[PDB]
Amino acid sequence: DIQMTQSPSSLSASVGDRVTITCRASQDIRYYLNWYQQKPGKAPKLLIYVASSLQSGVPSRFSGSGSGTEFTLTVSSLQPEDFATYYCLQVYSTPRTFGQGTKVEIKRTVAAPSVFIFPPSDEQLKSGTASVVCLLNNFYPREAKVQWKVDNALQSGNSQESVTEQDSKDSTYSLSSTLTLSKADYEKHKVYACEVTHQGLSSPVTKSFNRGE
Amino acid sequence: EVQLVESGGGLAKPGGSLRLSCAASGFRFTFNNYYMDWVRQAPGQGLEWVSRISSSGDPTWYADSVKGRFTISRENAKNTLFLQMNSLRAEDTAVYYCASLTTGSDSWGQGVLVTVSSASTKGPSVFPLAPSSKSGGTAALGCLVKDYFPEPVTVSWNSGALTSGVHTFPAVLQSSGLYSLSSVVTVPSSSLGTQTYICNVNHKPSNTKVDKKVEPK
Repeated sequence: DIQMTQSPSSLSASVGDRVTITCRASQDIRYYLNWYQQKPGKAPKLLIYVASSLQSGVPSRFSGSGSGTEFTLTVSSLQPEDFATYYCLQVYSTPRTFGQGTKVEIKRTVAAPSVFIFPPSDEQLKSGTASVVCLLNNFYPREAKVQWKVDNALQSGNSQESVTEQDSKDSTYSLSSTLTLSKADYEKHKVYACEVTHQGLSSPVTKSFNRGE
Repeated sequence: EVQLVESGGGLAKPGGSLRLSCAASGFRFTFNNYYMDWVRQAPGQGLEWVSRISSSGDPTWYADSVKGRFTISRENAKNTLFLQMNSLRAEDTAVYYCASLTTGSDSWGQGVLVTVSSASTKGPSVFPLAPSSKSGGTAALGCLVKDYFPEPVTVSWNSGALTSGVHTFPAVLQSSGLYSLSSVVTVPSSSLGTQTYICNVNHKPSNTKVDKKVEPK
């Protein structure tokens, strides 16, 4: 087993910036090492093989370097579409060993989210479950605290989130928070709110609705 | 470009078996000249090599992870690669890539999801997220695609006509053991007139399709 040490595990850099990722192997693998880009939801796609050869069609932004036990992948000028996890792979012997990946995020100026709120639908209630959706839209950075409050008591353990990928043209995220109850308990309270804290907001923005109005 | 299209596999109870297939096309020389591989990726994690096969069919390499239970094969007459997966186990839950790793002919299939679980298939309920104070100069509306198993579902809006402003969220696993996601689109406020917004949910594992018109509040 040829062990592979990829570094950094994760990084944030700006559009236009030089990024440089490093792989290290525990044996001399000569020049048999490849680098892959993996976009969100997609299969890995070859960027560089035998250490320094560019796959036909890959931007020239990407270069490959080194040999023996030390290899470096460089992105000359990072572009918004370069959000990916990058992975080296040793191609010298089996078993095949990959590095553990480098997550790369593009960094851009702060953009406060827009908070939308969506009450449960009649059809869903007709069925005895109530689900409230909170939607923060186009923000950066990724970090956001989103809290649910029903009748102003804070909720804990009855909701969950999902974040999308960094958008590949304007480098922002959107997030959904979904609090979920039974008709039973939904009917006991009037006001539902989500409360959002984010660096682009000088103050927590709460968006709410009173039940059925 | 080598092109690799996977088939199989789906949902399977622990102890059971599935088979993956993969069709290959596009190699400069003929299929039988190329060693071939499966790689996998579990939810949350990175890539893990699974198995390799030589040109003829012999020899074969396996990861300790799967030795004993999985078997790789090949039918050169048909440009097809297989992975018989026996004795399935929770840990085996991953997306499986057919991969061509021969230098100068690198290609990965799109992947096919395998879920090892005792939960059974279940079609989603699709409730609308109604445009409302989902609003300024802009309106947001969506679909709550809720309680289904296994992954995936696909969501389209007005049958692919409307891709502008659409964000389909990654699925989350609920404490019930079932999944849920939302899909949403921001559209011009004033257009909610007037303009119909139907989302299309599709769950191949339940052989389900729902289409649903979202509408104002």
